[PDB]
Amino acid sequence: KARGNEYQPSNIKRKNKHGWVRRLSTPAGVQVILRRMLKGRKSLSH
Amino acid sequence: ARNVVYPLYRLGGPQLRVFRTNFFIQLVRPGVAQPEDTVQFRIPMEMTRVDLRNYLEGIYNVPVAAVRTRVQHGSNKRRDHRNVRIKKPDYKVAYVQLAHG
Amino acid sequence: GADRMSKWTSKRGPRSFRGRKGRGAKGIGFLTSGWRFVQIKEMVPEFVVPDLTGFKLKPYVSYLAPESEETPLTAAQLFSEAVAPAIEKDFKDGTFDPDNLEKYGFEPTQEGKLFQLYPRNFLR
Amino acid sequence: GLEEFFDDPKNWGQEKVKSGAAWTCQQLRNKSNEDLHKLWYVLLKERNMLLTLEQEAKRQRLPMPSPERLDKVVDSMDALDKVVQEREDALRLLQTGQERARPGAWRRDIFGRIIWHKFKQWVIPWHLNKRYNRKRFFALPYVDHFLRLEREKRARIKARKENLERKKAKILLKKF
Amino acid sequence: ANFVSWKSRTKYTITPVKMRKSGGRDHTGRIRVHGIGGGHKQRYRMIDFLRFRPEETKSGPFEEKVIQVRYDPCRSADIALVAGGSRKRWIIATENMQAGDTILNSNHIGRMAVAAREGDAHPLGALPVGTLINNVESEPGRGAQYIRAAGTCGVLLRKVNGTAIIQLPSKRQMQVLETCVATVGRVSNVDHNKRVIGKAGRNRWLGKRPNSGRWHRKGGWAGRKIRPLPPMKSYVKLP
Amino acid sequence: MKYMVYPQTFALNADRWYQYFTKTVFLSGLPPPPAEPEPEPEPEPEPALDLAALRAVACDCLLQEHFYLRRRRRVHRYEESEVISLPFLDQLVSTLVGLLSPHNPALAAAALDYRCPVHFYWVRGEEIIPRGHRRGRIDDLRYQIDDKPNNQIRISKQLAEFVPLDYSVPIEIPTIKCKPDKLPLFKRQYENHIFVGSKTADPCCYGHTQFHLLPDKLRRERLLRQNCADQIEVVFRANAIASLFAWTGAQAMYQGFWSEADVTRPFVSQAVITDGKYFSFFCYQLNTLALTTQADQNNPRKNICWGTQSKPLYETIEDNDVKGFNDDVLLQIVHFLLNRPKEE
Amino acid sequence: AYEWGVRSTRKSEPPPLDRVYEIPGLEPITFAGKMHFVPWLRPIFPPWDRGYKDPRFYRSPPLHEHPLYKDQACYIFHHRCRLLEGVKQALWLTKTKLIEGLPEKVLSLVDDPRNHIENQDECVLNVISHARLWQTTEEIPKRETYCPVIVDNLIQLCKSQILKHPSLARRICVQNSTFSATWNRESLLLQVRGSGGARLSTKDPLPTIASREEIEATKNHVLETFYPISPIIDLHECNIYDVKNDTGFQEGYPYPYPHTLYLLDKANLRPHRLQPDQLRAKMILFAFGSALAQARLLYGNDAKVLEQPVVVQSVGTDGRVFHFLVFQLNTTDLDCNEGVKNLAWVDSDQLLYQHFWCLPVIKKRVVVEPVGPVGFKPETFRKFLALYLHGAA
RNA sequence: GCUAAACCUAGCCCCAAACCCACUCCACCUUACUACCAGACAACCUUAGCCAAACCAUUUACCCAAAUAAAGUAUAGGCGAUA
RNA sequence: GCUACCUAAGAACAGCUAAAAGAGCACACCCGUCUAUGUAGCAAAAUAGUGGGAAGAUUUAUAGGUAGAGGCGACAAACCUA
RNA sequence: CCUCCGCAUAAGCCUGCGUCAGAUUAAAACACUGAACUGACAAUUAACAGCCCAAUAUCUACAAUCAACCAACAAGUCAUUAUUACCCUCACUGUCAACCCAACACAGGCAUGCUCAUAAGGAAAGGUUAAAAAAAGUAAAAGGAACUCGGCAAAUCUUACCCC
Ligand SMILES: [Mg+2]
Ligand SMILES: [Mg+2]
Ligand SMILES: [Mg+2]
Ligand SMILES: [Mg+2]
Ligand SMILES: [Mg+2]
Ligand SMILES: [Mg+2]
Ligand SMILES: [Mg+2]
Ligand SMILES: [Mg+2]
Ligand SMILES: [Mg+2]
Ligand SMILES: [Mg+2]
Ligand SMILES: [Mg+2]
Ligand SMILES: [Mg+2]
Ligand SMILES: [Mg+2]
Ligand SMILES: [Mg+2]
Ligand SMILES: [Mg+2]
Ligand SMILES: [Mg+2]
Ligand SMILES: [Mg+2]
Ligand SMILES: [Mg+2]
Ligand SMILES: [Mg+2]
Repeated sequence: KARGNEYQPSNIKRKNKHGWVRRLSTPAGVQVILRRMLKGRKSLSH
Repeated sequence: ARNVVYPLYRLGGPQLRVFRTNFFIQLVRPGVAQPEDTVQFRIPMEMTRVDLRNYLEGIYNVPVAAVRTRVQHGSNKRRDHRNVRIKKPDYKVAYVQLAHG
Repeated sequence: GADRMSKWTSKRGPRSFRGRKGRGAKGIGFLTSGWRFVQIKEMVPEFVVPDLTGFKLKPYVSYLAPESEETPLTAAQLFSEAVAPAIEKDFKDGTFDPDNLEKYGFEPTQEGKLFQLYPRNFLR
Repeated sequence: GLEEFFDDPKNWGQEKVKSGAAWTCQQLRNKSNEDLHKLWYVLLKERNMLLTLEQEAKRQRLPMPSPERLDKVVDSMDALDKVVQEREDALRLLQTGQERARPGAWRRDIFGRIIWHKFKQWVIPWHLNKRYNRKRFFALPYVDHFLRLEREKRARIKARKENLERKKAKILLKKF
Repeated sequence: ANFVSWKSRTKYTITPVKMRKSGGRDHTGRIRVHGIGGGHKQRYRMIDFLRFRPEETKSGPFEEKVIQVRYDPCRSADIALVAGGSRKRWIIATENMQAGDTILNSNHIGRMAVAAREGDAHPLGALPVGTLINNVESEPGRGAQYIRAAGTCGVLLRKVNGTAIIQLPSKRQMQVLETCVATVGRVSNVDHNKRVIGKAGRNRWLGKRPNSGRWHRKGGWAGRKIRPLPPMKSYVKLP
Repeated sequence: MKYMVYPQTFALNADRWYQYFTKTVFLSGLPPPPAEPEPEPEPEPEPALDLAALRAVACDCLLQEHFYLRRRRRVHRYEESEVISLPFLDQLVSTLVGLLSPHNPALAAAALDYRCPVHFYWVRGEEIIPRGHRRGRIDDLRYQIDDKPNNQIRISKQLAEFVPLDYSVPIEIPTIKCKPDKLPLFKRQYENHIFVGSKTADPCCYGHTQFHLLPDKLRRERLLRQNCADQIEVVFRANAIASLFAWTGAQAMYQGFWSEADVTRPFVSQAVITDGKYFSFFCYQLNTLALTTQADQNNPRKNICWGTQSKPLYETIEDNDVKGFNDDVLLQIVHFLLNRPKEE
Repeated sequence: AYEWGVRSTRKSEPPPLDRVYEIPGLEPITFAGKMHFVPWLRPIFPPWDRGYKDPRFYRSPPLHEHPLYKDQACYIFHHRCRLLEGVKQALWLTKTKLIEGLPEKVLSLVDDPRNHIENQDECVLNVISHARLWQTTEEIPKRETYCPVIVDNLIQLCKSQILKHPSLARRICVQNSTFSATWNRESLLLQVRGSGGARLSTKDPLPTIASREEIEATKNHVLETFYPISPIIDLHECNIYDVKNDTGFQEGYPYPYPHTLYLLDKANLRPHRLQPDQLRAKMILFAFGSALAQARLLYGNDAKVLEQPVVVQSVGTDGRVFHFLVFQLNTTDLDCNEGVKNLAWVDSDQLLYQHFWCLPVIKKRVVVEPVGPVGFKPETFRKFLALYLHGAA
């Protein structure tokens, strides 16, 4: 059927999946945050 | 006080006392109709009901019967010329009800 | 998607997220088994307000007052105007003994008293 | 009483309140601590009344009678706080030889930067504090390349700034 | 993945315990076993497989009283709640066990074999040769791992100088120490073969997912194989 | 969405707001006695009330909880009003009903209830919706009372009225120049319940007397501590008005009366509202049930509540015996319990 | 053997310490000085304790150093104890003989026509209907709310007869009361601590039921024993306890003598509800405990045969089924099994009604059974009324 | 004659030189930007491939000592591309 | 956060015939047989009608798990953010 | 005239048709002045809901389905006790709207409770004319599948057989 509504928002899922703690919990996520800091992003995570 | 570190209270410890408070409040005109004993204040975020009651009865000697508080969300809708949202500050308002009539 | 730039406040999440976040007010007690909140009188900051009936000092100054050269107060100046006269007198009299500096205002440890200075026990 | 949130009713809507001379840091150092406390509360009440008047003027869509009074009061209380802080700092230096009455330590966080970590007055020791032992004050050196990249970015910005200063000076000399 | 096993409790108890399903997934979260998942919820009754275990501050053989015979969703055979002294426990009900019966759990091995009714547990040396037995161990005091399913039973074949020889339901023979405890008789819930599932829905309730629709061509394993019985299993250490 | 009205409330001047929401006038003191009938049989057996026996039973129920029982925990300063005074209250009510059965035969056939719920739902006034897609439309101000008295007494024969159905008082019902929300009151949408304390099939339709215990949030000491000294009787008055209006309204609507079919007879009820030690007594007369804007334009009837100041039953109970004991409070209790349905 | 602790869920032992801790005279250099973990170092920490007591984080001392710790274990019977061989277990633990029927005194009290309720059948039917259908706003009231309501309403219905018998004024119905009675029983220290619904307490003690002739003739009765199961099963064996044989009321209490103990089964769930035999055992032991506490209070702590027996009554109700009990205690010595035994007249399984339809059961738009109690036995309430009227006539 | 058109200077680039940064108060690894509580887990590891060899299968410059020269020499290599 | 499968703890299923029921008619609800319209459309798969199911191998809210040399799959080379 | 709607809660969103002024301009698919707006001012007040609990041992066989007879299987959604410790109290946060996911003021998608046609909530026609072609219906003489690959569609209610 119609397939534009793939985003079903929920703050719990958002913070659990892309949050600061989830980023820092893994060396790869720490490097994601470091890449954001190097590029100068205003928002390093969700 | 605000923007300060509170000493950690331990059971049996002394009374927490503030000597030069950092709280400033505004006496605002209500935007709606309120009971005759209701006074409306605009207080900082970190202030509480007990803080405002003690403030009123210690600095102005105003007898206070009740205090209620709420947080008003400032608008984050205005756009700058660069399309950057301008945020009006969220604030806290308090409704105090006078004591002795 | 979700607003990344707006500040995360207490109004934004689900029911559990609300009520956990807070707005920066400092706690004055704890929660018991029946969700009952116990307030501690000592955890509530008591306002120390003085008496102003006979206080002749207005929140402004007169323009007729004269200027003065500024001089920020230093530990050296405070020592010179606080302990130097007494210790000079009791050294000239020969009673000054270097071992006991306590009677000149000094104290060895700061744990004993109530308003300790380095960890800043008090509030403000 | 609640009438202390407003000035003298004769001044209501008078467009001017001729007063000034905010307190000077020297004049406040000239005073004692009890006088400083009482004057702090006097200034606090004056500031509250001025804030009330400013907000009411905003609501009524009228200019504030004399807005500089608020600035004078604010800077006077700032000077009083400066004087009290100076006396406290001198006393702490005299008795314990320390500044920064909030204990802390130079540490190095998970991103490899050098931070000044301020302490947080807990009630249990840190080795069994569970939440504290989840923060990581160390590098894990997959961050060293990012550290070098940030250093090089800083160097590029500084070089651009110096070169632009040189060019502006050259233009100024070229005309004059 | 955050997988914690439900089998986390260090004290024996009679009350049923909540058991979490798995879906055929190991601790890593990947499918380890296919065709498993999503049946009726169940609770776990703790079965005491060490049939001879005396109480605290008591040493010798003891008697017990079958309080009830109940259905267990976690196994093929039913389970008897049995009390004794001041404690009760669940055990595997054998055939013809009903409420009101008495069961003997004995340790002492005799010069001459003993006559055992269909519910007692004796060391395999004390039993007559040829008896039908179930819930057998391998080391003395290990606890019953072998025959435990519904209706299944094994037979004691011989007794040797210090060991005993037992035939398993798969007809494989094993020798265990003479002091290994086992219970007399066949396991209850016979006629379990004759159960007809009737529909795929009943399999789904039982908690088994359908087989993959991919067509696998048969290899060399598929033909019937006639092999001799495997050699004797021995659980007796010898220097 | 309806306003949830709480009889036991922390709102400051809730008595006047409840008077407005209910259309009730309040007067100090008991309603006047009915001296119109002439009891020509003044000389009779007339078994007199045993004041000594009633005082002994009251003091014994008091000592069975306050000075003494094989308690376990501490008992703590909080939950006192539940662990001590609630059993004291229902024990006292049960013993008094049992002892007064011979003097008041209507009590024997009564139904005694412990912490049963009573609900009344009604409409009073209107407002214009200020915001949203329904802005500018008129909406009714709906109210709901969910009460739970500690003890209740229900009878199958209605009591006698105190004043005539058209009884006029010169004082007028107070009015608010403000919204109900600022009491504070809060709105909610849930089931609308009209409940007398039991379903409609119960023969004991009418009410006799309610018994209310003030919660720990409304202690006399706490009210004094919060700089609310003249607020002590306000909680009593508000509890009485709300609870008795809810009870009488449920009683009336159980008979098929509502805003467009007001009443043919008044409805009456009584209430004893107490702290652990202080007691207050109230009588309520529901005259009108037509409180909507449509049905209140030309309506001169008012509901009436009569109330007394709170008096202490005892004073500083200590050393296994009660120091002071006001017998007048127990006399008021028994006099309330002695009311009977009027019989010709 | 099979052990029930899966090590994937057990605690993890700390990783082996660094080998620097094995070199004598060599002091390791760890991260304890920087007050935070670093991936190269490792510190030993002394056990921590508080110099101040905090009740929100208190830790009880180990059980053996508790002051009330006893080497020999006492066996506690409380309200939640469910005996396996219930009735026989209670009879053995209390050293009593059971009688099938209720005493003749209560039945003679209730057999007088003038002693009945004004409209007894209609009043009891109304009480059942109110407790089971009318009492709440919800369509079908639960047992947790309809059992105590029905019992309290039946008590008030019986209390209504005070005008016909002006001697019920010396009664009261006490809630939140407890009994605590400890007795030795074949070197088995037994204790009953009872806390139930409510107790009828009167200013005067109940007359004895059996005569001294029956008390003496009881001595030939032998208590039945169950071999494989100890009489002690399903009792809380505790090694920390105190021996206090007190009731809930000391001297000066105007209503010292218990009359009847009402035992409710407040449980919506059948597995949480007691079985009838277990409930009967519970009331037998509670009545025995009340009688024993009274006996110790009045006649000292001696173990002797009582010349003045102690009578305690009880009734246990599921909300629909009732069980009645009259217990007479004659002895305070219970270690030996040969003397005179106490008596217990117990009446079991008395329905007040068979079923209640809260809604009209409809089969093809025609009602077959109406809303109300199906089946009704007035004899159950007659026994109830007799038990209430035992003390006063 | 409308739409439009036009404009210098913000800044940037490549070099040279020089080794460069970071706590006012408060908050921020939990759902970061959250005043306040009892399991203390923890990092260290040979790139691969595109492509070239006119396919591809061994192989195919790329690594951190100022230059220059020896020298594209000696050598290596499906002795061939190339190194 | 779609979807495939699973885990934990929830919710929904009128009325009639009730044979007892992975039974029948039939709502809500799930799906999508056939036709017509639409085809830069309301819609990067919809609308109207008509249909299959609708107490079960059902539908469904919430949180969690499995990931690309892989996962998951009542094998359609299905699905894993159009 | 329509209503297959609506009112709440959850989730989501975050001031997004409240007042005043500018309306000369600007988005209104046109306009008045207000859903496709600019600036200022003002508001959501806890009882509802979140935010919980001192240890150490110990206890916890008997489903639910009006739970009563009866009847099962797929075998189930709810409980303590013993001892020690503990006498301070009502803080903080959500509370608005015509609203969310679909690039849109999108015929799509969206959990639960409540009345199941309403006391909620709404408007298919900018004006005119009465061509063709096209779409959706309604009615149709006589005939009644002769249509067509095929009874597709529509209208009526329908018998028997075969393959898988
Ligand atoms: Mg197969
Ligand atoms: Mg196949
Ligand atoms: Mg090539
Ligand atoms: Mg080429
Ligand atoms: Mg090729
Ligand atoms: Mg079906
Ligand atoms: Mg169907
Ligand atoms: Mg195929
Ligand atoms: Mg294919
Ligand atoms: Mg709202
Ligand atoms: Mg779209
Ligand atoms: Mg309308
Ligand atoms: Mg239109
Ligand atoms: Mg037209
Ligand atoms: Mg047109
Ligand atoms: Mg035709
Ligand atoms: Mg043809
Ligand atoms: Mg043709
Ligand atoms: Mg067709």
